[PDB]
Amino acid sequence: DRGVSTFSPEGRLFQVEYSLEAIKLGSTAIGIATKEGVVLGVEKRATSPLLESDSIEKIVEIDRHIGCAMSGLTADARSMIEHARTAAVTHNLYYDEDINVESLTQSVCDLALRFGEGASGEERLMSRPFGVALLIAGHDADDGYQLFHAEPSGTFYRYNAKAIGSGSEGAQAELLNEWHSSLTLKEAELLVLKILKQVMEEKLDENNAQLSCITKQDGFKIYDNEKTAELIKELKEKEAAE
Amino acid sequence: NGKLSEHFLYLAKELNLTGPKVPEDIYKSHLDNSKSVFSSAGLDSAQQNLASSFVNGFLNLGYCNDKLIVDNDNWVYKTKGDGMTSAVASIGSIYQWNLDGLQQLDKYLYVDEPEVKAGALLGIGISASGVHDGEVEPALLLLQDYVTNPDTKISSAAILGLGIAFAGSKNDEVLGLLLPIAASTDLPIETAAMASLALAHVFVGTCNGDITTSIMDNFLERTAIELKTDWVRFLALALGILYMGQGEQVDDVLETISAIEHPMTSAIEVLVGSCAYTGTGDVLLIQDLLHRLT
Amino acid sequence: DDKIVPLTEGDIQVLKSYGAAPYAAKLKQTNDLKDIEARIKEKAGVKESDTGLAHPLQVARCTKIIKAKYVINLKQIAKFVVGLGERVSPTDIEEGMRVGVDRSKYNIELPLPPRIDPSVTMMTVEEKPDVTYSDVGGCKDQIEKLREVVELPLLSPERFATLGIDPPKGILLYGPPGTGKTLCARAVANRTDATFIRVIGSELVQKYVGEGARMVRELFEMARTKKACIIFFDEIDAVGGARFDDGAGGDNEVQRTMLELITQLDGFDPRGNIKVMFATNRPNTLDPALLRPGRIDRKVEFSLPDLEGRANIFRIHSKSMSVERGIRWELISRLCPNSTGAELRSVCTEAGMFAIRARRKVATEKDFLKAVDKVISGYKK
Repeated sequence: DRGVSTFSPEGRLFQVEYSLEAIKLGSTAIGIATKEGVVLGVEKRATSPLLESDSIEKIVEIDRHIGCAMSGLTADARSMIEHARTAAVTHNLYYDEDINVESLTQSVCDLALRFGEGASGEERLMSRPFGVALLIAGHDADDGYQLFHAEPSGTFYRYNAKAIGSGSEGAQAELLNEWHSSLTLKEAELLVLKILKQVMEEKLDENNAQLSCITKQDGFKIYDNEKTAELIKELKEKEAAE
Repeated sequence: NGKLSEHFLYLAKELNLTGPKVPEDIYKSHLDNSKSVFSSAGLDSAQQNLASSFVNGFLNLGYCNDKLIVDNDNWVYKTKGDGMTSAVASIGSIYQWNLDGLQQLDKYLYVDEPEVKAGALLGIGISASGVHDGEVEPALLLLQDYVTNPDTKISSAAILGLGIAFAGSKNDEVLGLLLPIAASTDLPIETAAMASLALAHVFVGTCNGDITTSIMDNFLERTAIELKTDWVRFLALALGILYMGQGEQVDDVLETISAIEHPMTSAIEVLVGSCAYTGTGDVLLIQDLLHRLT
Repeated sequence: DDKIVPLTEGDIQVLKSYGAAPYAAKLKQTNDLKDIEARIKEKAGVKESDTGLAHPLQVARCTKIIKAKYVINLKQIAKFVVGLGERVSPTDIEEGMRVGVDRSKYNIELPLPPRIDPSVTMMTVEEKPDVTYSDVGGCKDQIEKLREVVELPLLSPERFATLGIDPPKGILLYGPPGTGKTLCARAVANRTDATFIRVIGSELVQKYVGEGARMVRELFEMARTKKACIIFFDEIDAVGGARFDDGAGGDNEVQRTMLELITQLDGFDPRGNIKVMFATNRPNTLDPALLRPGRIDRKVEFSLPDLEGRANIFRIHSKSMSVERGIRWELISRLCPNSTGAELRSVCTEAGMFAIRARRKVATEKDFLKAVDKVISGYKK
């Protein structure tokens, strides 16, 4: 066939390039870094009513001060998630403190290229890139709140807000207009949740979507269905004004 | 219109059905279900408004869009000539199959001109066209009042109106009106030329010994202006519609008619088709009319 | 039986009428002169050959005039060349009515072309294709360049000369073949009314040798005849691409058939006027000599954009169908991944049966959702 590390004729990595496909195949996941906090929300995307959306978490807590969400082939992240969480603990284990969200984030993206078959120059044992992308939200003393988009490319950026997964780009465009630094956690909740409901195939609810935040005071905090439902209903009220 | 009795019937009910009224406004249900689009535009110009006023009648034939005609009248007035009439008959086209469609028509039924007069004349024959008495109130029959004149465009579309009026409304009067006008035999004035054809549209499918004799009394006589193949034909095909009813006629009629050759002639070759209502699906279409092409 | 036979009775007499009729004007008109004029007229023309016992033409037999015979036979009887010095005949060299060189040229002109070609063009060309905007739906980015490659130079050749240039002289198309692909070529072909040569490489390799070579010439010949013409190849993969199968040794001519195509297209062919266009599945298969500039310049996918392109494309397609105006093509387009401006009909076109299964005029969302599912699942490819 063709090698896994094989560069595109443009110098790109097919598998990596293709890895980006399943990324878009991942549920649309969105978060907004505010000064107040970072709102997270994601697409439950239950494939069946018998499927209990409770057992669907693409939002995960790395640590109190740092957590992240996934969009892509999920269980790939488990290692990464387990990996990531370790590092902070490890960091804290060494440094008796929280890790810079970036420092953690940066560390994680180092997992990216570690796929290869007996790769030249190192031993990095994995067959393929990770099939998932990550919204990563953490509050750190230095950078306050931040939102980074982890990528199987090992590249990540800071984001005022970010939309990843299926309906990302459109939702992304939405974020472009909607976002401003002065957004409030609640607003961001509303914005995400709305733009979710926007991009969501199913009618948005607490069951077919999932919410959470990370707040310097409280660090990473999940939103339950009920608070969710309110915000939902709240939007429904606010969404219907004019 | 029958009765309520279970043999004749034609209740007070079928009146909206058998003669269609409401179903079309009903069809206008599914007609709006699956639909087409509105091409009408007030355009720039009477040359352009000529057709465009027709279109409200075109598109909305059998339909009430008449607001664009009702509320814009001069759209039909800027149409002038027999497009005046056209834009008026388009209103009757809009008002076809109405309880009363005289409304805009009687307005245009006369303004300044026979052509204008001609408008409703045709259009009112259109009001009840497809039936006789309209859908309720009298309009097609009243038209027979407006027909009366041996002048160009008045007769013209009244001839039109009363041809389509008197299909199923058939009357000797219009003949007895047009027959001497036919004897008067002037297309640009008496208009009787095309009248015979409207007269052909009156008694259709029936033996009228009068018209049997009447055009026998005109055509043979070659009344008034006739030199042209016009008053030849106009009268020729006039007889070809009204009868054409018989077992030996479907093939016997053409035997004596399209055999020779004149105005009244090459046309009626297929008029034996639109003749008898008994024994449809006839082949003589190509069967016979291969020959005259060969 | 009886009553039906009355209809049957009417059948007989009716037919007898025409029979009786047809005989009538038959007597009147009494057909030599439609031809016997033209016949005897062209009998002169006939005889105009028949002296000296005599647009492909193949062979002129203009025969046996010795003083003189003024003809070419390219044929196993008495092969002939009029030339060797200044050798003509005032209008026409001589006879057959055939007057001229056969095909194979001997001197010039001579009698204006008697020519040209045997096997017609075994290749066949539709000019002003049935596609102008037809599959042009969703196809923009490609055509955006195509128009440059094709349309504008056909439109205003001057600009490129005003610049000092030409259009891209050759262009590649790949992805699902001909899918709108050829038609899209046919599109701008009929958009510009240039001569669109659809020649498939399938036509090129046949039972014999110099096969497409012969063709490619005749192609390149009538290219210049049809100038401002689109030479279009679907299946560049038919002749194949770059290969060493000359190492096997049988492929050589097939390989050469390309090299044929390769060679001649290179030097003299105007590609600002005569358009050259290629369609494949695999651009990876190219003989680089194809990919050479001044042979292939522009290179383009067919292609398969985004959610958005599809919607329009969907929106484009479904206008054929009676379609529910509430449901959004955006809705549908969200679901499907990127796929072909052909396949996107499976979106619409399949739903018609959905629409008929659901017995709708206007297919519902799920009707397409299912179709999206149904079709895409039904792929498993």
